[PDB]
Amino acid sequence: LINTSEVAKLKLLIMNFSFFVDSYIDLFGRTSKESLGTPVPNNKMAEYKDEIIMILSMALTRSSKAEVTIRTLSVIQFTKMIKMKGFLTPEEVSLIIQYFTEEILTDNNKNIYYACLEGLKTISEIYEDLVFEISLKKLLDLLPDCFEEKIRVNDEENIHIETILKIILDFTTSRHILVKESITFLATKLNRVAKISKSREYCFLLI
Amino acid sequence: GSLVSKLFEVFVMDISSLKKFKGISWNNNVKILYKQKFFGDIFQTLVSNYKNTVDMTIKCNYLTALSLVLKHTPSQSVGPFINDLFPLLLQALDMPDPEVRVSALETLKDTTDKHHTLITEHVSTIVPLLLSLSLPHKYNSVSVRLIALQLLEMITTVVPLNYCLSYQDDVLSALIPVLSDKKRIIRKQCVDTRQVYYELGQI
Amino acid sequence: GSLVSKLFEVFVMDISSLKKFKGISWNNNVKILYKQKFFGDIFQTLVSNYKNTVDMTIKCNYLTALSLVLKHTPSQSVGPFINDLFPLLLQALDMPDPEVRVSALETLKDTTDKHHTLITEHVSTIVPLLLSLSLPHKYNSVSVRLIALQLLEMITTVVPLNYCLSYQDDVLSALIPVLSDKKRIIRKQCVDTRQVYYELGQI
Repeated sequence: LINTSEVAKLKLLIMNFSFFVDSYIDLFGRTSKESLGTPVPNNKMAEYKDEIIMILSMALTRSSKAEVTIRTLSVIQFTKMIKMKGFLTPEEVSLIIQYFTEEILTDNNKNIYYACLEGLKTISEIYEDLVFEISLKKLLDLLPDCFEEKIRVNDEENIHIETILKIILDFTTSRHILVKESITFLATKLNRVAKISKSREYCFLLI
Repeated sequence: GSLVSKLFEVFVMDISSLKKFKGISWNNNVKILYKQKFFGDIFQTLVSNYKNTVDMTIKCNYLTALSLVLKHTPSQSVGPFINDLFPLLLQALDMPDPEVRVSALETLKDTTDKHHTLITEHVSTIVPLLLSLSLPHKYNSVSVRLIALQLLEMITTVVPLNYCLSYQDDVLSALIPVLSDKKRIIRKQCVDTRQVYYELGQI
Repeated sequence: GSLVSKLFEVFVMDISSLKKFKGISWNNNVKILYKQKFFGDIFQTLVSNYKNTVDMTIKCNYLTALSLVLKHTPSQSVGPFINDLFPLLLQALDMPDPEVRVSALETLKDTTDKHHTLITEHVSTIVPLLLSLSLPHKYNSVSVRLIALQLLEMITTVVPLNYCLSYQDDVLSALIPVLSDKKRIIRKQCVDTRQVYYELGQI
C-alpha cells in the first residue's frame, strides 16, 4: 500500500485492497440506510483509511484517460469501500460521486462509463440525498435552455443533449427522492423548452 | 481519418460484376482470398491502434474501420483474429448503422460458440449492452432487436447457469416493446426469448 | 362484409390499459379467455362460409377475417381449429399485410410441428407458395422473407426426405435476392437456409 500511478503497481495494490475490504466486511459488517455514518469501534484500516482513499482517488482521477482496468477497479473499490457501514463520511461519498460523474461525462470509454454508472447506482441505492445533490442536480444543470446544443462538460469534452436523458434513465429507477425530483425537473424543462424554446424531439424525449 | 474509417468498407465488398462467374473466364484477375487477406492485414494494426488511442474521434475511427471490414468478411472464416477482436467486438455494439450491428452480433455469436473464457469474463459487461440493443431506439431496428434476442439466447446458452441466473429479470423486463412492436416475427421471437429466459431461470 | 372483415381484427387485440395489471384490481371486468373464446366462436363459422363461397370478395373477406382473428390469438393455444384452418391457413399466405403473413407462417410452423398428414398431402402446394413469399416483392418485407426461410426449414425438417429431395433446387435458386438484400440477418439466414437445403438434398 504505497502511492503509485503505474498500471502494474497500482493494479496489484487495488486487487490486494479488494481482499482487505472483504476481510474488513466479514469482520465488522456492511452498510444499512440507518448505519450510513456509524463506524465500527476499532481497527487498523481506520489508520490506513486516508491512504486507501487517496490511492483510490488518484487511481480513478488525476489519471490518464486510457486506463480501463485501473479506473474500473478504482470505481469498484470505491463502491466496495462505500459498502461499509458508516466508515466513510458523506464528504468522502460526495467526492466519489463527483469523481464518477466527471469521469463518466469526460470519457466515452464504455468500460469506465458503465463502471461509473454502476458506482453511481450503488451510491443511489445506499445514499439518496448524496447522489441526488451532487450528480443528479449537476447533470440536470448541464443541459441548456435550447435544444440541439453541445453539452460542454469542460473546455474540450462534451456530451450529447440526449446523454443527460440517458443518464437519468440509467439510475433513479428505484430511488424515491431521486425519481420524484427528476420527474419534477424534467417536467420543468419540458415546459421551458416548449415555451422559451421551439423543440419537438427534446420534448418527446423528456416526456 | 474519420472519413477514411467510414469509407473503409469499400475495400471489402461483393462485386456482382467482377468475379470468376460461371461461363466467363476472362472476367478479371479474380482472387477470392482478398477478403480474408485484407482482414489479416487490417485487423491487427487497427486493434493495436485502438488500444493505443484516447479520444472520441480516433477510437471511433478504429472501431468503425474494423467493423466495416469485419462486416463483409465472414466472421467464422476469421478465427485467430477473434481474441484480439473481442474488445472492439464489444465496442461495436452501439453505433447507428444496423449493418455493423448485425455484423458484430454475428461475431459475438461465433465467438461465444468458440470462446468461453472471454464470454464468462465479459458477460457482466455484455448483458446490459445487449439489453440496450434490444430496447427500441432510433438506431435499433426491429431486425436489430431480433438479433439482440438471438445473441441473448446464445450467450445465455453458452454462459453457465451461475451468471445466467443473475441476468434473467432484466431481460424479462426490458423486452416489452419487442414482443409488441410493429413486426410480429420480432414479437414471436421476443415471446420465445422471454419464455426461454424464464424457464432457464426457474430451473 | 369486406369492410367488416378488414376491421374485424379489433375484437381481438391487446389493450395495454385495461387488463388485470399488477397493483390495480378495480381496472375493469377483465377476462383473459376472450381471445380463445372469440376464436372458437368465429373460426368455425368463417371456415364453413369460406368453403361455401365462390367469388373474389366474400372469400377474401372470410380469409381476412379469420386471419385477423388468428393473428392476435396465440396459434399454439388454438389446436382443435387447426385442422379445418389448414385450407384458409394455406390461403392466407398471399396478401399485402405482413401481419397476417407472420401470423400464418407461425401457424403453419405450429401445424407442421403437430400435423404431418396435412403437411405431407399439401407440401406440393405449399412449397412454391413459400417460394413466392421468399421472393422480394412490394408485399414481402425482409422479415417476411426471413420467416418464409424459417417455414421452409421447418417444413423441410417435418416432411420426409422423399418430397424434400424434390424441392431442393427451387429453394436454392429462388433465394438469391434474400442472401443479398438490404438487411443482413436476412442475408445470413438465407445463406444458412441455402446451405441446409443443399446438405439435406445431397444426403
